This record gives sequence, structure tokens and C-alpha cells, in this order.
Amino acid sequence: HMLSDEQMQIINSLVEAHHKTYDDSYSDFVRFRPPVRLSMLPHLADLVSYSIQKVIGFAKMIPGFRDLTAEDQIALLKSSAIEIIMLRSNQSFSLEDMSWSCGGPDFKYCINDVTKAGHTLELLEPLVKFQVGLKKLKLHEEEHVLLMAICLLSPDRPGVQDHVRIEALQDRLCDVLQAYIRIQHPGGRLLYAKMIQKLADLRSLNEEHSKQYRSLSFQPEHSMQLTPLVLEVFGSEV
Amino acid sequence: HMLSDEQMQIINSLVEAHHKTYDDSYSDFVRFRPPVRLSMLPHLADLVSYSIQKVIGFAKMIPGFRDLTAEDQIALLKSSAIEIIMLRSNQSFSLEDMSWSCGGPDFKYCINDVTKAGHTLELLEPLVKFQVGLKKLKLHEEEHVLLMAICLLSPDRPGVQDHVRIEALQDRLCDVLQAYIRIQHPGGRLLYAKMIQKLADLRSLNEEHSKQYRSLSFQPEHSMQLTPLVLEVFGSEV
Amino acid sequence: RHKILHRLLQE
Amino acid sequence: RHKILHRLLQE
Ligand SMILES: C=C1/C(=C\C=C2/CCC[C@]3(C)[C@@H]([C@H](C)[C@@H]4CC[C@H](C(C)(C)O)O4)CC[C@@H]23)C[C@@H](O)C[C@@H]1O
Ligand SMILES: C=C1/C(=C\C=C2/CCC[C@]3(C)[C@@H]([C@H](C)[C@@H]4CC[C@H](C(C)(C)O)O4)CC[C@@H]23)C[C@@H](O)C[C@@H]1O
Repeated sequence: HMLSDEQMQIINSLVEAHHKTYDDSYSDFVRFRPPVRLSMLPHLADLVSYSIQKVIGFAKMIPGFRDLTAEDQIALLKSSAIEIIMLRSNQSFSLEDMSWSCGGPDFKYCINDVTKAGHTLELLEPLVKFQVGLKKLKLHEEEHVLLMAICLLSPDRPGVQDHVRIEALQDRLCDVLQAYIRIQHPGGRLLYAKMIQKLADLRSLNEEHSKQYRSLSFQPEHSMQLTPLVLEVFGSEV
Repeated sequence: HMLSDEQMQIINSLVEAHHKTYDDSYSDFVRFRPPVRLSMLPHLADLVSYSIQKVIGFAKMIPGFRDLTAEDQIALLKSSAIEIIMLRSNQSFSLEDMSWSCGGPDFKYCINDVTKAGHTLELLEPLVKFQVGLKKLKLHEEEHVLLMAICLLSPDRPGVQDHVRIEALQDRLCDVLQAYIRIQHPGGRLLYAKMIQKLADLRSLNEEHSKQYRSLSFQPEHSMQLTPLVLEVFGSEV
Repeated sequence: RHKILHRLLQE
Repeated sequence: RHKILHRLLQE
């Protein structure tokens, strides 16, 4: 069959929200502290902090996210932030160079660059393999933003209070996605299942990042290089 | 008469400490977030945060500062930091341009630049007049570092516990300074009194900065642009 | 708690 | 309190 008017509206809301909160020019990157080849921590902390602001604004056009309590919104953002960032970064990832190409050579981040920001191959290896698998799925823009909104409105996050409601919005987004794939995506007959498994990958990426971030945020000579937003969001402040 | 061996040692310790913690090349400035013409807040926050690290290291070669309790050291640094920074910045201030010239044109800060970092002429006017008066005093390098060490080891700071001891080290530094002026500074017969009055100026500059910083640190869209070190040091965390 | 997050979610 | 200051004063 076809998609309802309500699902078309949700799709249009989501991609407009992604378009407003993601700059294909990457021109704001000149305002981060410049990269140096833990030499990359200042630049990459700025990059993530900037990305967190974007993710907050994207969240902010998700239909129904705002109508949740401010505590639920904070819970959802704090535990899903790094996953949305990992997800959205696939738009700059390129299989030809196996890295993220945002500007010229200064703003291209390969594995060795992230190494010099306090992270090991235990995170980098699954992360790059995640970007590779997700890029080969060749998602439509609608599926990409749908996946990000589904990932963020997960009710199985610590701290969420109104599970019922969040799971409800997450379910309606899953049905829009599942329907958009079966109608407008040729040969997507197993795609949705694979996307749902990408979410599970993000959970394992999340936990190893949360571990590695802890060890660096617990050393003041390193956590002094982070930003207030990063510390607030990635800290266990509760 | 002449200066004792002990006072020569103190002088040499102080200027070596200043030389190690102050870079006339200003070449680390490329690693701050770049200035933009509250557009200057990110660059100037980075500049101050970097300067705080330097001031800590300078403090760290002051003979006797380390032998104080770690709480006294924190008390002394938290309330004197912005004053030492105002003082040390006179080395880049130039009367010919009425601003601080550190790099090329990007790293020259005139009054309008600081305006766009959340500060009013109520602070900027006395600050620039302070830099002007202090630069026309044409201090020797020894007097400049002596003045900074005296300013930091002031026992009339909130939070200090061992007044006796800090006032003692402050007194010995004042007598070294007073003696160096009368022996090695031609026509300095009123200079020391004027330097002591510069300290009083710093107190009034300190308080108006503390007020203006409060109003900006209380707006999260602005305090998110500060650094962890700046927030820790300039906050009333106690 | 979460001074900046609150701020960025309002407006 | 003052996690970074403590750190930068040691060493
Ligand atoms: C953040 C984005 C982009 C890339 C993101 C990347 C690629 C490089 C490595 C990054 C920055 C990860 C690292 C683990 C960084 C380095 C340090 C930082 C903290 C949070 C301090 O651990 O995380 C997080 C997402 C990873 C570029 C572009 O697609 C925009 C997107 O929002
Ligand atoms: C910090 C130094 C230099 C200049 C310092 C200046 C000149 C420009 C204006 C500055 C940065 C003042 C402002 C009030 C800045 C801007 C915002 C920032 C905070 C602390 C956020 O209020 O204070 C502090 C010392 C002022 C340059 C050089 O001499 C090194 C020296 O340590």
C-alpha cells in the first residue's frame, strides 16, 4: 500500500530538522581549536561539543520530543548523544579513504587522529567497521534521519520516567520507517532488520566509549581540555 | 648599601620563573579558538585559561609558595589570578596602539575586541588606563616580576588560613623590591610607592571583573564558551 | 543540574 | 573541590 499523510509529515519534519542542524559545508569547523598531529583532544572535544548542540536542535524538531518532560529530554539526550553523533558522522565518512572527510586535509580524521585524543583500537576498530557497514547499506536520507530519531527516542535508557510515552513515539517512528522502506526502497526487504541491528551496534559502541571517556575525564590534565557541554552531557552528573 | 645574597637569589628565581612561564613569541596562540570580529568570548576565554596555567607555574617557582598548604595556594591563586593576568599582560600592551600586540593583527586586542567578549567600558576604561600608567612607569624586569609575586602572596585574600606566613613572605619580597629600586633604579625614589598603588588599582579592577564575569557566567549560553579551568578558578566554588 | 542542557532546550 | 587546580599544583 502507501504511507499516510501523518507519516509523510513526520518524514518531512525529520529531514528538515536534519538539514537545519547539519552543515555539509563543515565551515564552522574553522572555529574549533585547530587539530595538531593527546594532541587531537582539543579539536575533537570541540567537534563533539558542537555536534551535541546540533543533536539537541535536531531532537528539537522531532514531533513529540518537546512535549516530553524536560527531565525525560535530558535523560534521552545524555545516554543517546554519542550514538546520534556516531550515526550522523556517517554522512562525512567515506569508504574510499576509510575516514571522515569534512574540510580539507586538516579536517579529515583517520584512525590515528582519534588515537591521539585518548581512545584505543578497542573503540576505534568497531567504530570504523560500524561506519563501513552502515555506509554500505546506502540509506536514503529519510531512513538515515528516521534511524537517528528512533535511536534517540529509545525508552530503554537509564533515567527515563515516562517509558509508555517514549516507547509510543518510538513505535510510530519505527512503523513509518518500516513502511517507507517497503514502499519507496527497492530491495529493502531485509534492510529494516539490519538497521535495527545497527542500533544494537551503537549500544556496544556507546559502552566502550563511556568506559574510555571515564578514564580520560578522571585525569584533570585531560578533562581540562574538554568543554562544559561535553562534561555536562557525558558526565554521570544525574 | 647593597642587596644581600638571599635577595639576589630571590630575584633570580623570580625572573627565571617569569621567563619559563611567558613566551614572547606568543606562538601557542594559534592553538586557541580563533578570534572573530559575543564573538571574541571563545578566543579570549582560551587566552585567559592558558594564562591561568602560566600563572600557576610562575607561582610554582616563587620561593616558599609551595611550602604553603595546598588550600592556601588555591585561595591565593583564585583571588589573585585575574590581577596577575592583568599585570603580566602589560608586557604585550603597547602605548603606540593602545592595545595588546601578541601576534599579527589577529592577536592584537583593542578595546572593541574585549567588548565583544561580554565586558563593558566600566571595566575596560580603568583597565586600559591601568596598562597605560603601569607601562609609563617603565619597570625593570626585576620589578615587574617582584610586583607579580607580591600581588599573589597577598594575605588579605578571602580563604587564606595562614596569614602570618603569607604576610611574612610578602614582606620579604617587598623589602627585596624596595631595596632593588633604591640601589639599582636611578630616580626610583617614589617608584615603589607608585607600584604599591598599582596593586590597589588591581583590587578595583578585580572587583568589577568579578562582577561582570558573574553576569556572564550565570548565562549558560555564555558560560558554555568558557573553559573548565576558567570556571573552576573564577567560580565561587570554594 | 544540567544548566546548559536545560538552557539549550529552552527555547 | 578544585580538581584541576590541585592537579596543576602537583607536581
Ligand atoms: C561529530 C561528527 C563528525 C565526526 C565524528 C567522529 C569522527 C572522528 C572521531 C569522533 C569525533 C569520536 C571520538 C571518540 C571523539 C574524540 C574525543 C571525543 C570525546 C567525547 C572526548 O571522547 O570523542 C566521536 C565521534 C567521531 C563529523 C561530521 O559528520 C559531523 C558529526 O557530528
Ligand atoms: C592574558 C594575557 C594577555 C592579555 C590579556 C588581556 C588583554 C585582552 C583582554 C583580557 C584578555 C581581559 C578580559 C576581561 C578577558 C576577556 C574575557 C575573559 C573572562 C575571564 C571570561 O572574563 O577576560 C583579561 C586580561 C586581558 C596577552 C599576553 O600579555 C599574555 C597575558 O597572559
